[PDB]
Amino acid sequence: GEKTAGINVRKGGISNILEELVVQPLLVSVSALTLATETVRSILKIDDVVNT
Amino acid sequence: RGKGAYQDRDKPAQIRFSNISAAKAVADAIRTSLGPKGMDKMIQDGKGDVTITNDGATILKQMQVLHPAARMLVELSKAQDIEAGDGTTSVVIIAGSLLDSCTKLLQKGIHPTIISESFQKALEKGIEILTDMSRPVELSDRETLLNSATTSLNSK
Amino acid sequence: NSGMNPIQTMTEVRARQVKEMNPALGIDCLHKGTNDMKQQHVIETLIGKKQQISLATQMVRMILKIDDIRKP
Amino acid sequence: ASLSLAPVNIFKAGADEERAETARLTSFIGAIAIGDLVKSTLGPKGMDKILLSSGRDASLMVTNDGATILKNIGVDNPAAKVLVDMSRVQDDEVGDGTTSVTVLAAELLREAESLIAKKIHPQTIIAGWREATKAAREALLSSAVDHGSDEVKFRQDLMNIAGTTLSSKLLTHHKDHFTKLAVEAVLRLKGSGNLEAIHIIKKLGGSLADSYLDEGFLLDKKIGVNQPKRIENAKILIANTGMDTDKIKIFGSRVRVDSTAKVAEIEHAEKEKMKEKVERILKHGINCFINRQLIYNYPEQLFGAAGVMAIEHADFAGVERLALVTGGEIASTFDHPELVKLGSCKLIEEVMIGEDKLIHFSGVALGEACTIVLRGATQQILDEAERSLHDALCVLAQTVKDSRTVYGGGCSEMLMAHAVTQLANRTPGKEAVAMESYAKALRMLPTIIADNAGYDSADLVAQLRAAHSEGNTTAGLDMREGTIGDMAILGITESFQVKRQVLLSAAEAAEVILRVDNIIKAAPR
Amino acid sequence: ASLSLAPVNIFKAGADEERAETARLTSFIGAIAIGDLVKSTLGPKGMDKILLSSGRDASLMVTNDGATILKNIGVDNPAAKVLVDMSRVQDDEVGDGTTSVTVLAAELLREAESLIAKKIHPQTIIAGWREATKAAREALLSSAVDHGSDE
Amino acid sequence: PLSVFGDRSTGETIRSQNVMAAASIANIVKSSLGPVGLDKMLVDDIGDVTITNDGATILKLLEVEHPAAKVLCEL
Amino acid sequence: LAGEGISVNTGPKGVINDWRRFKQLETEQREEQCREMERLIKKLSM
Ligand SMILES: Nc1ncnc2c1ncn2[C@@H]1O[C@H](COP(=O)(O)OP(=O)(O)O)[C@@H](O)[C@H]1O
Ligand SMILES: Nc1ncnc2c1ncn2[C@@H]1O[C@H](COP(=O)(O)OP(=O)(O)O)[C@@H](O)[C@H]1O
Ligand SMILES: [Mg+2]
Ligand SMILES: [Mg+2]
Repeated sequence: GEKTAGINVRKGGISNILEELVVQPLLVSVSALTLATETVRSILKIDDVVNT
Repeated sequence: RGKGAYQDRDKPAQIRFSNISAAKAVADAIRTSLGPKGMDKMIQDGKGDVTITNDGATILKQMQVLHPAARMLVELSKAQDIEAGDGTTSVVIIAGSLLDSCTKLLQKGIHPTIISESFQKALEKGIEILTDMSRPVELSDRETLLNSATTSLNSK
Repeated sequence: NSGMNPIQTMTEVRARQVKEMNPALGIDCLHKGTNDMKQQHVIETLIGKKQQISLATQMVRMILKIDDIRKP
Repeated sequence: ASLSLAPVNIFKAGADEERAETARLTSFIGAIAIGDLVKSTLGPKGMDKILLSSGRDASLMVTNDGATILKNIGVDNPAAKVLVDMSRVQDDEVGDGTTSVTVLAAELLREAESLIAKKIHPQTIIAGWREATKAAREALLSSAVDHGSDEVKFRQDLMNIAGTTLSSKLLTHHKDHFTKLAVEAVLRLKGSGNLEAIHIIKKLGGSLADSYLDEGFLLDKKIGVNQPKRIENAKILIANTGMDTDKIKIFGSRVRVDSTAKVAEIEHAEKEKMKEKVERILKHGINCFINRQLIYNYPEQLFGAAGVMAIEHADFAGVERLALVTGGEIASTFDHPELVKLGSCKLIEEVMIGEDKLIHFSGVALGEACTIVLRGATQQILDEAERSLHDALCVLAQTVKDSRTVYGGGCSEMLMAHAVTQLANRTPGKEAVAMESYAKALRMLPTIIADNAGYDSADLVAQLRAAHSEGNTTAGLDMREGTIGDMAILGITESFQVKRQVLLSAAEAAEVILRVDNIIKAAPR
Repeated sequence: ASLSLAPVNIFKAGADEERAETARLTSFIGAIAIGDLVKSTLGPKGMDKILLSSGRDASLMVTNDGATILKNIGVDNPAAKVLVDMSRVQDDEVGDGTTSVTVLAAELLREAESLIAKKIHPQTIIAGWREATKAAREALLSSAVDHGSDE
Repeated sequence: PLSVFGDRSTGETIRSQNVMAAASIANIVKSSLGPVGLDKMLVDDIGDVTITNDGATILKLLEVEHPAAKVLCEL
Repeated sequence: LAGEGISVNTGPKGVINDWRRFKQLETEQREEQCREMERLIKKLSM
C-alpha cells in the first residue's frame, strides 16, 4: 500500500521518497507514457523497408 | 479452425525484429545515463566539436544513428523535450522496453495489431493510475517548486 | 510448423495436462483429432530426450561463461 | 531478322532493344513487381512502408499512401514507370484509389501474361477488356446511390466516406475523432473546392488524439515591436503593398543636387511620403493590418503609435486564407476607403502551441478557411497524419462536388466482376476468356484485401461471389470479424468518382502496356 | 531474426542464405526455366536444339533428347540441378520420357507456386499430391493392356 | 545493433584513456616547475623557435588531439 | 535469370556502415584528383 515507496540512493536502499524530496510533475510521466506508446504503435504498423 | 492462413513472406517478421533490435540497442546505449547516479556521455561529431551531456535528447540527436527505428526514437526524444522538457531518456527507455516485449509477443504468434490495441488499453489504464496517484499543487508553494527543480538537477 | 496458433494450443495442452493426470498430451501436428500421444503412438526414446536436455544445458552454460573474444 | 540478332549491328554503343517475348517478359515482370510492392498496404488491415532515402539528406518517410511509395523509388522498368505515372495522375485527379488502381493494373497484366502464354493474340485480349470495362462501368453507374438532396443523409454519407478512407491509414486509431475533424473542415468550405483554404499545421509533441480543428484561424507570423498583442472586435485590413523602402517605380529616376542639405530634404520628403501612406491606411478605421510583404521599421512604429497590429510577411496563401476566413479585400491602393471591405473577427490574440507562438483569430466572420493543428510523437507520424488527412479532405471535397456514392468493402468490385462474367457467358471466342480474366482480377482485388487481414480469403470471396450471383447486390466484406455483411447497414461507402476513376485508369494503363511488343532503349547519358 | 538479416555477421566471405520466400522464388524460377527450355521439343512436332560448347573443343551437337539437352548446360540453380538429375536418372532407368518428366515436374512446381500464392501450406500441397499420385498410378495400372501371349 | 557510424568506448577503457591523456599533458610540463625547473625549446616546424617556461604558452603552442587533454590546456 | 524488379530491402541498410567507410575514402580520393586535374591536362595540353 506504500504508493510513495521508491529507490533511495542516499541511504542505498528502499524507503519513502517524499521525505527525500524527490518529485516530478505529472505531465512528465504522462507525456512520456503517451508518446512512447504512440511511437510503439506506429512502429508496429510497419512491415517493409524500401530504398529510394 | 484448421491449418489457417499460411505466411508466404516472412519478410515483415524480419523487418519487425530488426526495428525492435535497433530500438533496444538505442535504449541499452542510453540506459546508463539515467537517474542521479547516471554518468555523462562524451560525443565527438564529424568536426572537432565535443559534447559532454546527460540530456537524452541531446545524446540522441548528437550521434547519427542511421537506422529507421533509431531515428523514430530520436524524434520521440525530441517531441518529449518539446512537450515536457525532461524525461527524454525515460521515454526512449520505455519505448525500447515495449518493443523488446513485442519481440516475445510476436514470437508467441500474436499479430502485431492485437498488440497495438492492447498497448493502447494499457496506456489508458496507466494514465488513469498515474492521475489517481498524483497530488494537487499550487504555484504559491515555493517548497514544491524547489523540490521539483532540485530533483530535475539531481542527475546532472 | 503445423499452422496452429502456438501460444493458444500450448496453453490449452498444458492446462489439460494439469487438469487430468496425463503426461502424454502433446501437439496434434497431424490433425488426427486427439492430443493423447499414446493412441497416436508418438514414441521417443528416454535416452534421446535426456541427452538433448543435458547437452543443451552444458552448451548453454559454456556459452554463458565466455565473456571475451580476441579474434585477429 | 531482328536488329539485335543480325550479322551487322544497327545501334549506337550502349543502346539495345527487346523483341516480342523479351519485351513482354520485362513489362510483365516490372508491372507485377510494382503491384506486389504497392499491395499489402491495401484495406483496413494493410501495413505501412519505410522509405529510406539513399541521398545525402537521407530523408526518412513512413507512409501507407501508394502514390507516395511509387513516387520515391528509383524505377528503371519502363512499364513500372507507366504504372507510377498512373498512380501519380490518380492522386492528382482524386485523393484516394492509388493503391487500388495500381493493384488492379498489375492483376490485369498478370492475367494478360497468362492469356498470352495460352496462345491468345493481345488484340483479342484488348477487345475483350474493352467490352468488360464497358459492362463494369455500366454496372457501377447503375449501382450508384445519391443522397445530396437529403441534408442529414448526405452528412451521414460524408462521415461514412471519411471513415472508410481513414480506415486504412495510421489515423484508424482515432478514426472517429479524425472523421469528425475532416468532415467539419470540408463542410466549412461552403462548397468551395479549394483545398488550399484548409491549412494543416504540424507541431511536434503531444498525442495524435490532441489534434483539433480550430474554431477560427491560426497564423504563424509575428507582430510589431510596439503594437498590441490582443484586440477585440478587430477590423482587419488585408493588403499587398510594399511599405518597405517603397521606391517610386520610375527606374530611371535619381537624386542629383549640389548640397547635402537638399539630400536631407529629399530624405525627409521620402519619410513624409511613407507617413502619408500610413495615414491613408489608418483612414480606413482599422485595428489590425496584415500585409503580404515586409514592413520596415518606420511604418512599424507608425502603426505602433496608432495602436494597430501590423502582421508582416504573410505569403500569398496567408493573405488568401485570411481574406477567406474574415471576408476582407486584399488592397494595394488606399485612396478609396469606402470601396474596400474590411475583415472582421471577434478576437485576435497569441496562443502558445508547443514551444511556438501563433496568432489566433477567433469569432471570424466568414470562416471559409480552416486550420488544423496536428500533434504527434514523431515527425514521421506527423507527415503520415498530414497525408492521410489530405486524402480524406480530397475525397470529401470530391463527394461534395458529386454526391453519388458506391459501397466499399469489395462490394463494387464483386458487382463489376458479376456483370463482366454475365457478359462473358454470352460471348463466343477467346474474348470470353479475356473477359473472364478481367473479372478474375476484379475479384482478386477484395481477395488481396482479405489476405492483408489474415482471413480465409478464398472462402470469403467465394461467399461474396455466390451472394452477388443470388441477387444480394450490397453484400461486402465485414472486416470486423472476417465474414460477409451488408455494406449499406455497416456504413462502408466510397465515392463513385473514385471507383470509376480507378477502374478506367487501370483498364487504360493495362491496355497501353499490353500493346507494346518491342522496347528500344537509347544509350544512357 | 534471420541468419543473414542480423547486425551480427554469421557467414564466411561469399556465403549466403535465402529465406522462405526468396528460396521458393529461386527454386520456382529455376524449375520453370528448365521446363520451358526442355519443352517445345516434345511431341511429334517437336523441334531440335543447338548446343554450342564454350570450351576449347567447341563441340557442336544438335539434339532432341531432353536428357542430353539438360546434361550439357551450365546449371547454377540448385532446383535446376535437381531436375537435371531427375532427367538423367529417368534416362538411365528407361530410354524415353526424359522430356516428359521434366515438363511434368515444371508444371507441378508452377502450380505449387500458384497454390503458395493462394496462402496454402506446402505440407497440404504435398499430401494432396501424394494422394493424387496414388490415384493416378492406380488408374494407369488399371488402364494397362498386355499382349505378351500372342506373338 | 547501434549502427552508429563511428567508434564507441565504454566503461573502464574510456576512463583510463582520459586519465592517460591528462597524465601525458601533466608530464609534458611537469619538468618546468619551481626554481630548479628548466625551460623548453619549441620548434614550429617552419624554423620558428620558442624557448619558454610558462605553462600556458607551452600548452597553447602544442597541438593536442584528445579532448580531455584539450580540457587541461584550456584550463 | 528473371525477377530483375526487386526494389531491394533493408539489406543495403544493413551494409551502410561499410558503404560509408569506403565512400568517405572514395570521396577524399575524388577531391584530391579534382584538385590535381584543375591544372593538369587543363593547362598541360595547351
Ligand atoms: N534523488 C533522486 N533519488 C531517486 N531517484 C531520482 C532522484 N533524482 C532523480 N531521480 C529519478 O531519475 C530518473 C531519471 O531522470 P534523469 O536521469 O534526469 O533523466 P530524465 O529526466 O531524462 O529521465 C527520474 O525519473 C527520477 O525519478
Ligand atoms: N472499413 C472497411 N471495410 C471494408 N473495406 C474497406 C474499409 N476501409 C477501406 N476499405 C477498402 O480498402 C480499399 C483500399 O483503400 P485505402 O487503402 O484506404 O486507399 P487506396 O484506395 O488508395 O488503397 C478500398 O477499396 C476500400 O473499399
Ligand atoms: Mg530530468
Ligand atoms: Mg484510401
